[PDB]
Amino acid sequence: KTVVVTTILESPYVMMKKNHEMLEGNERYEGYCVDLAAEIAKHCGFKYKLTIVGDGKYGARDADTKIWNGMVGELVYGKADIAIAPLTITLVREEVIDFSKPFMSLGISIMIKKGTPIESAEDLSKQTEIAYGTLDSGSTKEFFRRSKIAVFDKMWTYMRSAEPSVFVRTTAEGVARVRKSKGKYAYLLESTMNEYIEQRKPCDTMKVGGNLDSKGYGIATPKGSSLGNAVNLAVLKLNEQGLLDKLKNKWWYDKGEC
Amino acid sequence: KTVVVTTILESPYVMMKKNHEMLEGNERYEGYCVDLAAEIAKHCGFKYKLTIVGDGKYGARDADTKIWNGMVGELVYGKADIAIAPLTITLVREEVIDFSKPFMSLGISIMIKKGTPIESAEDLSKQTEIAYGTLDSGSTKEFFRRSKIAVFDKMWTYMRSAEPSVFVRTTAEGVARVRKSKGKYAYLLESTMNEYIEQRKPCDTMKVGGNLDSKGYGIATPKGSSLGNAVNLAVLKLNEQGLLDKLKNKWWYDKGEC
Ligand SMILES: Cc1onc(C(=O)O)c1C[C@H](N)C(=O)O
Ligand SMILES: Cc1onc(C(=O)O)c1C[C@H](N)C(=O)O
Ligand SMILES: [Zn+2]
Ligand SMILES: [Zn+2]
Ligand SMILES: [Zn+2]
Ligand SMILES: [Zn+2]
Repeated sequence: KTVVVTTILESPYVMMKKNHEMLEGNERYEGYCVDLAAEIAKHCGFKYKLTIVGDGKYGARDADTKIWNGMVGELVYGKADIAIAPLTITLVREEVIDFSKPFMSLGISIMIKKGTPIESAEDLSKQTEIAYGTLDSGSTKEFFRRSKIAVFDKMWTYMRSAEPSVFVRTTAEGVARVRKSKGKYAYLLESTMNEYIEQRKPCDTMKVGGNLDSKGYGIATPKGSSLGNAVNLAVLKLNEQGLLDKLKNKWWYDKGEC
Repeated sequence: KTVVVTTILESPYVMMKKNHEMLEGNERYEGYCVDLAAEIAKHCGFKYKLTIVGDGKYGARDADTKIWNGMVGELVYGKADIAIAPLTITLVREEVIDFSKPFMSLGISIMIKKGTPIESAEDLSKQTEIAYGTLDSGSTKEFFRRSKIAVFDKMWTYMRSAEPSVFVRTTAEGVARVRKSKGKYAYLLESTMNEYIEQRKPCDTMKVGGNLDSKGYGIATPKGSSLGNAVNLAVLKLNEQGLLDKLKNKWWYDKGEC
Protein backbone atom coordinates (compact mmCIF):
# COMPACT_ATOMS: atom_id res chain seq x y z
CA LYS A 1 0.00 0.00 0.00
CA THR A 2 3.07 2.22 0.34
CA VAL A 3 3.53 4.25 -2.85
CA VAL A 4 6.90 3.71 -4.55
CA VAL A 5 8.17 7.06 -5.78
CA THR A 6 10.90 7.07 -8.38
CA THR A 7 13.02 10.20 -8.45
CA ILE A 8 16.52 11.31 -9.37
CA LEU A 9 19.50 12.85 -7.62
CA GLU A 10 19.46 16.28 -9.22
CA SER A 11 20.10 19.39 -7.12
CA PRO A 12 18.14 21.15 -5.81
CA TYR A 13 15.21 18.82 -6.53
CA VAL A 14 16.56 15.81 -4.64
CA MET A 15 19.85 15.76 -2.73
CA MET A 16 21.29 13.65 0.05
CA LYS A 17 21.38 15.53 3.35
CA LYS A 18 24.83 16.18 4.79
CA ASN A 19 24.18 13.63 7.54
CA HIS A 20 22.35 11.17 5.28
CA GLU A 21 24.43 8.25 6.60
CA MET A 22 22.79 8.50 10.04
CA LEU A 23 19.31 8.79 8.54
CA GLU A 24 16.94 6.19 7.13
CA GLY A 25 14.32 6.06 4.39
CA ASN A 26 12.90 9.32 3.07
CA GLU A 27 14.73 11.26 5.78
CA ARG A 28 18.01 10.80 3.91
CA TYR A 29 16.92 13.28 1.25
CA GLU A 30 16.01 16.93 0.95
CA GLY A 31 15.11 19.34 -1.82
CA TYR A 32 12.30 20.85 -3.86
CA CYS A 33 10.88 17.49 -4.93
CA VAL A 34 11.30 15.99 -1.47
CA ASP A 35 9.15 18.82 -0.08
CA LEU A 36 6.73 18.46 -2.99
CA ALA A 37 6.41 14.70 -2.49
CA ALA A 38 5.52 15.29 1.17
CA GLU A 39 2.85 17.84 0.25
CA ILE A 40 1.35 15.66 -2.48
CA ALA A 41 1.27 12.61 -0.20
CA LYS A 42 -0.41 14.67 2.53
CA HIS A 43 -3.13 16.05 0.25
CA CYS A 44 -3.69 12.73 -1.54
CA GLY A 45 -3.55 10.78 1.71
CA PHE A 46 -0.92 8.12 1.05
CA LYS A 47 2.35 6.84 2.48
CA TYR A 48 5.40 6.63 0.24
CA LYS A 49 8.99 5.50 -0.22
CA LEU A 50 11.43 7.66 -2.17
CA THR A 51 13.69 5.61 -4.42
CA ILE A 52 16.47 6.85 -6.70
CA VAL A 53 16.05 5.69 -10.29
CA GLY A 54 18.37 2.76 -10.93
CA ASP A 55 20.05 3.99 -14.11
CA GLY A 56 20.12 7.65 -13.07
CA LYS A 57 18.26 8.78 -16.19
CA TYR A 58 15.11 10.77 -16.93
CA GLY A 59 13.86 8.63 -19.78
CA ALA A 60 14.18 7.86 -23.47
CA ARG A 61 13.32 4.89 -25.68
CA ASP A 62 16.12 2.77 -27.15
CA ALA A 63 15.70 3.04 -30.93
CA ASP A 64 16.58 -0.62 -31.49
CA THR A 65 14.84 -2.44 -28.63
CA LYS A 66 12.11 0.17 -28.11
CA ILE A 67 12.68 -0.26 -24.37
CA TRP A 68 12.28 2.80 -22.12
CA ASN A 69 14.97 3.69 -19.60
CA GLY A 70 15.12 6.12 -16.69
CA MET A 71 12.18 7.10 -14.52
CA VAL A 72 9.85 6.79 -17.49
CA GLY A 73 10.92 3.16 -17.84
CA GLU A 74 10.35 2.49 -14.14
CA LEU A 75 6.75 3.67 -14.54
CA VAL A 76 6.19 1.90 -17.86
CA TYR A 77 7.39 -1.48 -16.59
CA GLY A 78 5.75 -1.32 -13.17
CA LYS A 79 8.79 -0.71 -10.97
CA ALA A 80 7.43 2.53 -9.51
CA ASP A 81 3.97 3.97 -8.84
CA ILE A 82 4.78 7.62 -9.40
CA ALA A 83 7.64 9.86 -10.46
CA ILE A 84 8.15 13.09 -8.55
CA ALA A 85 11.11 14.79 -10.19
CA PRO A 86 12.00 17.55 -12.66
CA LEU A 87 10.54 15.37 -15.43
CA THR A 88 9.47 17.19 -18.59
CA ILE A 89 6.06 16.69 -20.14
CA THR A 90 6.61 15.62 -23.75
CA LEU A 91 4.57 14.03 -26.52
CA VAL A 92 6.61 10.83 -26.73
CA ARG A 93 6.36 10.35 -22.96
CA GLU A 94 2.67 11.32 -22.73
CA GLU A 95 1.99 8.44 -25.12
CA VAL A 96 3.19 5.89 -22.53
CA ILE A 97 2.70 7.51 -19.11
CA ASP A 98 0.40 10.12 -17.57
CA PHE A 99 1.42 13.59 -16.40
CA SER A 100 -0.19 16.04 -14.01
CA LYS A 101 -0.56 19.63 -15.14
CA PRO A 102 2.82 21.37 -14.75
CA PHE A 103 4.19 22.17 -11.31
CA MET A 104 7.00 24.22 -12.88
CA SER A 105 7.30 26.16 -16.15
CA LEU A 106 10.61 26.38 -17.99
CA GLY A 107 12.43 26.15 -21.29
CA ILE A 108 15.62 24.92 -22.92
CA SER A 109 18.43 27.39 -22.35
CA ILE A 110 22.13 27.91 -22.99
CA MET A 111 24.73 27.66 -20.23
CA ILE A 112 28.15 29.20 -20.81
CA LYS A 113 31.30 29.76 -18.81
CA LYS A 114 31.32 33.49 -18.04
CA GLY A 115 33.09 35.35 -20.82
CA THR A 116 32.17 32.98 -23.64
CA PRO A 117 31.34 34.90 -26.86
CA ILE A 118 27.87 33.39 -27.32
CA GLU A 119 24.50 35.11 -26.88
CA SER A 120 22.01 32.89 -28.72
CA ALA A 121 21.32 29.47 -30.22
CA GLU A 122 21.83 30.98 -33.66
CA ASP A 123 25.31 32.03 -32.52
CA LEU A 124 26.18 28.47 -31.50
CA SER A 125 24.86 27.11 -34.80
CA LYS A 126 26.99 29.46 -36.93
CA GLN A 127 30.35 28.53 -35.42
CA THR A 128 32.47 25.50 -34.51
CA GLU A 129 35.16 26.83 -32.15
CA ILE A 130 32.82 26.30 -29.21
CA ALA A 131 31.40 22.78 -28.91
CA TYR A 132 27.99 22.23 -27.35
CA GLY A 133 25.87 19.34 -26.20
CA THR A 134 23.11 18.19 -23.91
CA LEU A 135 22.02 15.49 -21.47
CA ASP A 136 21.65 11.95 -22.75
CA SER A 137 18.25 10.29 -22.26
CA GLY A 138 16.73 13.69 -21.53
CA SER A 139 13.96 15.73 -23.15
CA THR A 140 16.30 18.39 -24.51
CA LYS A 141 18.20 15.86 -26.59
CA GLU A 142 14.88 14.50 -27.89
CA PHE A 143 13.62 18.01 -28.64
CA PHE A 144 16.56 18.68 -30.95
CA ARG A 145 16.24 15.23 -32.52
CA ARG A 146 12.61 15.92 -33.51
CA SER A 147 12.61 19.67 -34.22
CA LYS A 148 12.02 20.77 -37.80
CA ILE A 149 13.09 24.33 -36.98
CA ALA A 150 16.00 25.38 -39.20
CA VAL A 151 18.36 26.51 -36.42
CA PHE A 152 17.64 23.57 -34.11
CA ASP A 153 17.74 21.08 -36.98
CA LYS A 154 21.23 22.35 -37.85
CA MET A 155 22.28 22.16 -34.20
CA TRP A 156 21.08 18.56 -33.94
CA THR A 157 22.92 17.60 -37.13
CA TYR A 158 26.11 18.91 -35.53
CA MET A 159 25.58 17.36 -32.09
CA ARG A 160 24.64 13.88 -33.29
CA SER A 161 27.82 13.60 -35.36
CA ALA A 162 30.23 15.48 -33.08
CA GLU A 163 33.35 13.54 -32.08
CA PRO A 164 34.25 13.31 -29.27
CA SER A 165 30.65 13.07 -28.06
CA VAL A 166 29.14 16.33 -26.84
CA PHE A 167 26.50 14.47 -24.81
CA VAL A 168 26.82 13.83 -21.08
CA ARG A 169 25.36 11.31 -18.63
CA THR A 170 24.29 13.74 -15.93
CA THR A 171 23.65 17.46 -15.58
CA ALA A 172 26.58 17.53 -13.15
CA GLU A 173 28.86 16.16 -15.86
CA GLY A 174 27.67 18.81 -18.29
CA VAL A 175 28.26 21.63 -15.81
CA ALA A 176 31.70 20.27 -14.98
CA ARG A 177 32.47 20.11 -18.70
CA VAL A 178 31.48 23.76 -19.12
CA ARG A 179 33.59 24.84 -16.14
CA LYS A 180 36.72 22.97 -17.26
CA SER A 181 36.43 23.80 -20.98
CA LYS A 182 37.72 27.35 -20.49
CA GLY A 183 34.80 28.55 -22.61
CA LYS A 184 35.17 25.96 -25.38
CA TYR A 185 32.01 24.06 -24.40
CA ALA A 186 28.45 25.37 -24.02
CA TYR A 187 25.70 23.28 -22.45
CA LEU A 188 22.04 23.08 -23.43
CA LEU A 189 19.83 22.43 -20.40
CA GLU A 190 16.55 23.59 -18.92
CA SER A 191 16.36 27.12 -17.53
CA THR A 192 15.47 25.84 -14.07
CA MET A 193 18.84 24.10 -13.73
CA ASN A 194 20.74 26.84 -15.54
CA GLU A 195 19.39 29.46 -13.13
CA TYR A 196 20.13 27.28 -10.12
CA ILE A 197 23.76 26.68 -11.08
CA GLU A 198 24.27 30.38 -11.83
CA GLN A 199 23.56 30.92 -8.13
CA ARG A 200 26.12 28.35 -6.98
CA LYS A 201 29.84 28.77 -6.29
CA PRO A 202 32.23 29.23 -7.96
CA CYS A 203 29.67 31.46 -9.73
CA ASP A 204 31.47 30.98 -13.05
CA THR A 205 28.55 30.06 -15.32
CA MET A 206 25.50 31.91 -16.57
CA LYS A 207 22.35 31.59 -18.64
CA VAL A 208 22.65 33.52 -21.88
CA GLY A 209 19.82 34.67 -24.11
CA GLY A 210 16.19 33.66 -23.75
CA ASN A 211 14.69 30.19 -23.59
CA LEU A 212 14.47 28.20 -26.83
CA ASP A 213 11.03 26.83 -25.99
CA SER A 214 8.33 26.70 -23.31
CA LYS A 215 7.41 23.52 -21.47
CA GLY A 216 6.74 22.20 -17.99
CA TYR A 217 7.48 19.51 -15.44
CA GLY A 218 4.72 17.22 -14.34
CA ILE A 219 4.22 14.47 -11.78
CA ALA A 220 4.08 11.21 -13.73
CA THR A 221 2.11 8.04 -13.11
CA PRO A 222 1.63 4.81 -15.09
CA LYS A 223 -1.00 5.30 -17.78
CA GLY A 224 -4.47 4.93 -16.29
CA SER A 225 -3.19 4.95 -12.70
CA SER A 226 -5.78 5.68 -10.02
CA LEU A 227 -3.39 8.13 -8.35
CA GLY A 228 -3.36 10.28 -11.47
CA ASN A 229 -6.54 12.26 -10.81
CA ALA A 230 -5.81 13.13 -7.18
CA VAL A 231 -2.19 14.05 -7.91
CA ASN A 232 -3.23 16.38 -10.73
CA LEU A 233 -5.73 18.23 -8.55
CA ALA A 234 -3.16 18.38 -5.74
CA VAL A 235 -0.62 20.04 -8.05
CA LEU A 236 -3.16 22.65 -9.14
CA LYS A 237 -4.09 23.41 -5.53
CA LEU A 238 -0.46 23.68 -4.43
CA ASN A 239 0.28 26.09 -7.25
CA GLU A 240 -2.75 28.27 -6.61
CA GLN A 241 -1.88 28.41 -2.91
CA GLY A 242 1.59 29.72 -3.71
CA LEU A 243 3.35 26.67 -2.27
CA LEU A 244 5.24 25.89 -5.48
CA ASP A 245 6.53 29.46 -5.69
CA LYS A 246 7.58 29.32 -2.04
CA LEU A 247 9.54 26.13 -2.74
CA LYS A 248 11.40 27.60 -5.71
CA ASN A 249 12.45 30.66 -3.71
CA LYS A 250 13.48 28.38 -0.85
CA TRP A 251 15.69 26.11 -2.96
CA TRP A 252 16.94 28.55 -5.60
CA TYR A 253 17.54 31.97 -4.08
CA ASP A 254 17.17 31.72 -0.31
CA LYS A 255 20.04 29.24 -0.44
CA GLY A 256 21.89 30.99 -3.27
CA GLU A 257 25.61 31.56 -2.74
CA CYS A 258 26.44 34.09 -5.47
CA LYS B 1 -20.07 14.93 -36.47
CA THR B 2 -19.03 18.58 -36.72
CA VAL B 3 -17.35 19.64 -33.48
CA VAL B 4 -18.88 22.72 -31.87
CA VAL B 5 -16.11 25.00 -30.65
CA THR B 6 -16.89 27.67 -28.10
CA THR B 7 -14.54 30.64 -28.00
CA ILE B 8 -14.58 34.32 -27.08
CA LEU B 9 -14.09 37.60 -28.93
CA GLU B 10 -10.86 38.62 -27.25
CA SER B 11 -8.15 40.21 -29.38
CA PRO B 12 -5.81 38.86 -30.66
CA TYR B 13 -7.16 35.37 -29.94
CA VAL B 14 -10.41 35.75 -31.86
CA MET B 15 -11.49 38.84 -33.76
CA MET B 16 -14.05 39.63 -36.44
CA LYS B 17 -12.44 40.09 -39.85
CA LYS B 18 -12.97 43.57 -41.29
CA ASN B 19 -15.17 42.09 -44.03
CA HIS B 20 -16.74 39.35 -41.89
CA GLU B 21 -20.23 40.30 -43.07
CA MET B 22 -19.39 39.01 -46.55
CA LEU B 23 -17.80 35.78 -45.30
CA GLU B 24 -19.27 32.49 -44.09
CA GLY B 25 -18.75 30.27 -41.06
CA ASN B 26 -15.25 30.00 -39.66
CA GLU B 27 -13.94 32.38 -42.32
CA ARG B 28 -15.57 35.29 -40.48
CA TYR B 29 -12.91 35.16 -37.77
CA GLU B 30 -9.17 35.59 -37.43
CA GLY B 31 -6.61 35.45 -34.65
CA TYR B 32 -4.31 33.24 -32.60
CA CYS B 33 -7.06 30.84 -31.51
CA VAL B 34 -8.60 30.76 -34.98
CA ASP B 35 -5.22 29.65 -36.34
CA LEU B 36 -4.81 27.19 -33.46
CA ALA B 37 -8.29 25.72 -33.93
CA ALA B 38 -7.57 24.99 -37.60
CA GLU B 39 -4.36 23.17 -36.65
CA ILE B 40 -5.87 21.19 -33.77
CA ALA B 41 -8.75 20.09 -36.01
CA LYS B 42 -6.40 19.11 -38.84
CA HIS B 43 -4.16 17.08 -36.54
CA CYS B 44 -7.09 15.41 -34.77
CA GLY B 45 -9.04 14.81 -37.96
CA PHE B 46 -12.32 16.57 -37.28
CA LYS B 47 -14.50 19.25 -38.84
CA TYR B 48 -15.59 22.10 -36.60
CA LYS B 49 -17.70 25.21 -36.25
CA LEU B 50 -16.48 28.23 -34.31
CA THR B 51 -19.14 29.80 -32.11
CA ILE B 52 -18.82 32.78 -29.79
CA VAL B 53 -19.82 32.15 -26.17
CA GLY B 54 -23.28 33.61 -25.63
CA ASP B 55 -22.62 35.56 -22.45
CA GLY B 56 -19.15 36.68 -23.51
CA LYS B 57 -17.55 35.31 -20.34
CA TYR B 58 -14.70 32.93 -19.53
CA GLY B 59 -16.31 31.03 -16.69
CA ALA B 60 -17.13 31.13 -13.00
CA ARG B 61 -19.64 29.35 -10.79
CA ASP B 62 -22.35 31.58 -9.32
CA ALA B 63 -22.19 31.50 -5.51
CA ASP B 64 -25.97 31.27 -5.08
CA THR B 65 -27.23 29.27 -8.07
CA LYS B 66 -24.10 27.12 -8.40
CA ILE B 67 -24.52 27.52 -12.17
CA TRP B 68 -21.43 27.86 -14.36
CA ASN B 69 -21.37 30.70 -16.87
CA GLY B 70 -19.11 31.51 -19.81
CA MET B 71 -17.27 28.99 -21.95
CA VAL B 72 -16.95 26.68 -18.96
CA GLY B 73 -20.74 26.63 -18.71
CA GLU B 74 -21.08 25.93 -22.42
CA LEU B 75 -19.00 22.78 -21.91
CA VAL B 76 -20.55 21.76 -18.60
CA TYR B 77 -24.11 21.96 -19.92
CA GLY B 78 -23.45 20.36 -23.30
CA LYS B 79 -23.70 23.43 -25.55
CA ALA B 80 -20.18 22.98 -26.93
CA ASP B 81 -17.82 20.07 -27.57
CA ILE B 82 -14.57 21.95 -27.01
CA ALA B 83 -13.30 25.37 -25.99
CA ILE B 84 -10.36 26.86 -27.88
CA ALA B 85 -9.62 30.18 -26.25
CA PRO B 86 -7.29 31.90 -23.75
CA LEU B 87 -8.95 29.83 -21.00
CA THR B 88 -6.92 29.36 -17.83
CA ILE B 89 -6.40 25.94 -16.28
CA THR B 90 -7.57 26.21 -12.66
CA LEU B 91 -8.49 23.77 -9.91
CA VAL B 92 -12.16 24.74 -9.70
CA ARG B 93 -12.50 24.40 -13.47
CA GLU B 94 -10.55 21.14 -13.70
CA GLU B 95 -13.09 19.66 -11.28
CA VAL B 96 -15.87 20.06 -13.88
CA ILE B 97 -14.14 20.05 -17.29
CA ASP B 98 -10.97 18.58 -18.79
CA PHE B 99 -7.97 20.58 -20.00
CA SER B 100 -5.13 19.73 -22.34
CA LYS B 101 -1.59 20.47 -21.20
CA PRO B 102 -0.86 24.21 -21.57
CA PHE B 103 -0.52 25.79 -25.00
CA MET B 104 0.52 29.10 -23.40
CA SER B 105 2.31 29.91 -20.14
CA LEU B 106 1.53 33.12 -18.28
CA GLY B 107 0.75 34.78 -14.97
CA ILE B 108 -1.34 37.50 -13.38
CA SER B 109 0.20 40.91 -13.98
CA ILE B 110 -0.36 44.62 -13.41
CA MET B 111 -1.29 47.01 -16.20
CA ILE B 112 -0.84 50.73 -15.60
CA LYS B 113 -1.16 53.84 -17.70
CA LYS B 114 2.40 54.97 -18.36
CA GLY B 115 3.61 57.26 -15.61
CA THR B 116 1.55 55.74 -12.80
CA PRO B 117 3.69 55.56 -9.61
CA ILE B 118 3.25 51.81 -9.09
CA GLU B 119 5.93 49.13 -9.45
CA SER B 120 4.38 46.09 -7.74
CA ALA B 121 1.33 44.45 -6.19
CA GLU B 122 2.68 45.41 -2.78
CA ASP B 123 2.55 49.05 -3.90
CA LEU B 124 -1.09 48.78 -4.96
CA SER B 125 -2.12 47.06 -1.72
CA LYS B 126 -0.69 49.75 0.56
CA GLN B 127 -2.19 52.79 -1.17
CA THR B 128 -5.73 53.92 -2.04
CA GLU B 129 -5.33 56.88 -4.41
CA ILE B 130 -5.06 54.52 -7.39
CA ALA B 131 -8.02 52.17 -7.76
CA TYR B 132 -7.54 48.70 -9.23
CA GLY B 133 -9.70 45.82 -10.37
CA THR B 134 -9.97 42.83 -12.65
CA LEU B 135 -12.25 40.93 -15.03
CA ASP B 136 -15.60 39.57 -13.85
CA SER B 137 -16.08 35.80 -14.25
CA GLY B 138 -12.37 35.42 -14.97
CA SER B 139 -9.69 33.31 -13.31
CA THR B 140 -7.82 36.31 -11.93
CA LYS B 141 -10.80 37.46 -9.87
CA GLU B 142 -11.22 33.90 -8.59
CA PHE B 143 -7.52 33.74 -7.72
CA PHE B 144 -7.69 36.83 -5.51
CA ARG B 145 -10.89 35.73 -3.80
CA ARG B 146 -9.36 32.39 -2.83
CA SER B 147 -5.83 33.59 -2.03
CA LYS B 148 -4.51 33.31 1.52
CA ILE B 149 -1.37 35.26 0.60
CA ALA B 150 -1.19 38.40 2.77
CA VAL B 151 -0.72 40.91 -0.06
CA PHE B 152 -3.32 39.34 -2.36
CA ASP B 153 -5.69 38.93 0.60
CA LYS B 154 -5.49 42.66 1.29
CA MET B 155 -6.02 43.43 -2.40
CA TRP B 156 -9.13 41.25 -2.56
CA THR B 157 -10.55 42.84 0.59
CA TYR B 158 -10.22 46.18 -1.16
CA MET B 159 -11.51 45.20 -4.60
CA ARG B 160 -14.47 43.27 -3.22
CA SER B 161 -15.71 46.34 -1.32
CA ALA B 162 -14.61 49.16 -3.64
CA GLU B 163 -17.36 51.53 -4.81
CA PRO B 164 -17.96 52.16 -7.63
CA SER B 165 -17.16 48.60 -8.69
CA VAL B 166 -13.58 48.09 -9.86
CA PHE B 167 -14.55 44.98 -11.82
CA VAL B 168 -15.19 45.04 -15.57
CA ARG B 169 -17.17 42.88 -18.00
CA THR B 170 -14.49 42.54 -20.68
CA THR B 171 -10.76 43.02 -21.03
CA ALA B 172 -11.39 45.88 -23.45
CA GLU B 173 -13.44 47.64 -20.76
CA GLY B 174 -10.59 47.27 -18.29
CA VAL B 175 -8.05 48.64 -20.74
CA ALA B 176 -10.30 51.57 -21.66
CA ARG B 177 -10.72 52.34 -17.95
CA VAL B 178 -6.96 52.39 -17.43
CA ARG B 179 -6.52 54.67 -20.44
CA LYS B 180 -9.17 57.20 -19.40
CA SER B 181 -8.25 57.20 -15.69
CA LYS B 182 -5.28 59.55 -16.03
CA GLY B 183 -3.37 56.99 -13.99
CA LYS B 184 -5.96 56.58 -11.23
CA TYR B 185 -6.91 53.03 -12.22
CA ALA B 186 -4.63 50.00 -12.55
CA TYR B 187 -5.80 46.70 -14.01
CA LEU B 188 -4.96 43.14 -13.00
CA LEU B 189 -4.92 40.79 -15.98
CA GLU B 190 -2.85 37.99 -17.43
CA SER B 191 0.61 38.80 -18.77
CA THR B 192 -0.32 37.57 -22.25
CA MET B 193 -2.99 40.24 -22.63
CA ASN B 194 -0.95 42.89 -20.83
CA GLU B 195 1.90 42.29 -23.29
CA TYR B 196 -0.47 42.41 -26.24
CA ILE B 197 -2.04 45.72 -25.24
CA GLU B 198 1.43 47.13 -24.63
CA GLN B 199 1.92 46.68 -28.39
CA ARG B 200 -1.26 48.51 -29.44
CA LYS B 201 -1.72 52.22 -30.10
CA PRO B 202 -1.81 54.67 -28.45
CA CYS B 203 0.96 52.76 -26.63
CA ASP B 204 0.01 54.39 -23.31
CA THR B 205 -0.08 51.29 -21.09
CA MET B 206 2.57 48.93 -19.80
CA LYS B 207 3.12 45.87 -17.65
CA VAL B 208 4.93 46.58 -14.39
CA GLY B 209 6.73 44.25 -12.03
CA GLY B 210 6.88 40.50 -12.33
CA ASN B 211 3.96 38.11 -12.62
CA LEU B 212 2.07 37.32 -9.41
CA ASP B 213 1.77 33.62 -10.27
CA SER B 214 2.44 30.97 -12.93
CA LYS B 215 -0.30 29.21 -14.86
CA GLY B 216 -1.34 28.23 -18.35
CA TYR B 217 -4.11 28.14 -20.94
CA GLY B 218 -5.49 24.82 -22.00
CA ILE B 219 -7.89 23.50 -24.62
CA ALA B 220 -10.98 22.39 -22.70
CA THR B 221 -13.44 19.57 -23.29
CA PRO B 222 -16.43 18.20 -21.35
CA LYS B 223 -15.33 15.91 -18.51
CA GLY B 224 -14.52 12.50 -19.95
CA SER B 225 -14.86 13.60 -23.59
CA SER B 226 -13.34 11.30 -26.21
CA LEU B 227 -11.73 14.28 -27.97
CA GLY B 228 -9.58 14.97 -24.92
CA ASN B 229 -6.76 12.52 -25.60
CA ALA B 230 -6.21 13.48 -29.23
CA VAL B 231 -6.41 17.20 -28.51
CA ASN B 232 -3.84 16.94 -25.72
CA LEU B 233 -1.37 15.06 -27.91
CA ALA B 234 -1.97 17.59 -30.69
CA VAL B 235 -1.15 20.47 -28.34
CA LEU B 236 2.10 18.81 -27.26
CA LYS B 237 3.09 18.08 -30.85
CA LEU B 238 2.30 21.62 -31.99
CA ASN B 239 4.24 23.12 -29.11
CA GLU B 240 7.26 20.90 -29.75
CA GLN B 241 7.31 21.93 -33.41
CA GLY B 242 7.32 25.62 -32.51
CA LEU B 243 3.88 26.39 -33.91
CA LEU B 244 2.67 28.04 -30.71
CA ASP B 245 5.73 30.29 -30.58
CA LYS B 246 5.16 31.24 -34.22
CA LEU B 247 1.55 32.15 -33.51
CA LYS B 248 2.41 34.37 -30.56
CA ASN B 249 5.04 36.23 -32.56
CA LYS B 250 2.59 36.58 -35.44
CA TRP B 251 -0.26 38.08 -33.42
CA TRP B 252 1.70 39.99 -30.77
CA TYR B 253 4.78 41.44 -32.41
CA ASP B 254 4.67 41.02 -36.19
CA LYS B 255 1.34 42.84 -36.03
CA GLY B 256 2.48 45.15 -33.23
CA GLU B 257 1.90 48.90 -33.55
CA CYS B 258 4.30 50.33 -30.96
C1 LIG C 1 16.27 18.37 -15.05
C2 LIG C 1 16.74 18.63 -16.42
O1 LIG C 1 17.46 19.77 -16.60
N1 LIG C 1 17.83 19.90 -17.92
C3 LIG C 1 17.34 18.82 -18.56
C4 LIG C 1 17.52 18.59 -20.04
O2 LIG C 1 17.01 17.52 -20.54
O3 LIG C 1 18.17 19.44 -20.72
C5 LIG C 1 16.62 17.97 -17.63
C6 LIG C 1 15.90 16.67 -17.88
C7 LIG C 1 14.47 16.84 -18.41
N2 LIG C 1 13.64 17.64 -17.45
C8 LIG C 1 13.81 15.46 -18.70
O4 LIG C 1 14.42 14.71 -19.50
O5 LIG C 1 12.73 15.28 -18.08
C1 LIG D 1 -7.78 36.21 -21.40
C2 LIG D 1 -7.64 36.74 -20.02
O1 LIG D 1 -6.75 37.74 -19.86
N1 LIG D 1 -6.72 38.14 -18.54
C3 LIG D 1 -7.61 37.36 -17.89
C4 LIG D 1 -7.87 37.47 -16.40
O2 LIG D 1 -8.73 36.66 -15.88
O3 LIG D 1 -7.23 38.34 -15.75
C5 LIG D 1 -8.23 36.43 -18.81
C6 LIG D 1 -9.27 35.37 -18.55
C7 LIG D 1 -8.70 34.05 -18.04
N2 LIG D 1 -7.72 33.48 -19.03
C8 LIG D 1 -9.83 33.02 -17.73
O4 LIG D 1 -10.71 33.39 -16.92
O5 LIG D 1 -9.70 31.93 -18.36
ZN1 LIG E 1 -0.29 21.67 1.80
ZN1 LIG F 1 -18.64 43.76 -37.45
ZN1 LIG G 1 -0.01 21.26 -38.47
ZN1 LIG H 1 -2.01 18.54 -43.89
